[PDB]
Amino acid sequence: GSHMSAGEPHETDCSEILDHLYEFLDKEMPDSDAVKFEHHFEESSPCLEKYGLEQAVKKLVKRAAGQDDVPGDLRAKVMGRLDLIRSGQSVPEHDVAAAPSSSAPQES
Ligand SMILES: [Zn+2]
Repeated sequence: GSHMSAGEPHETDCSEILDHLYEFLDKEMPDSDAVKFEHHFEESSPCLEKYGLEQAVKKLVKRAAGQDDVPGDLRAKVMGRLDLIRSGQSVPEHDVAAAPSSSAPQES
């Protein structure tokens, strides 16, 4: 579609921006870039619930300067509720049909 781009938002697919919300939390950088997360409350698809977006989207709103300060401890554990998807071990576990894990990690 488009060849040249100056600075457009990532709304084509929530995943990309949604992954941006987590990747951001990983390194925990200033609330500068973060500010492009507030725009996600406007348009996106729109993305539906029942997946785990409140976590990454509520954080951005709760932050917005002021909260940048050093966190306590639970905060650090909040990032793990999104981390569960990165592995998808418990995601399937529900009924007696699908397996807890589909693909296993390789290591030598
Ligand atoms: Zn979205």
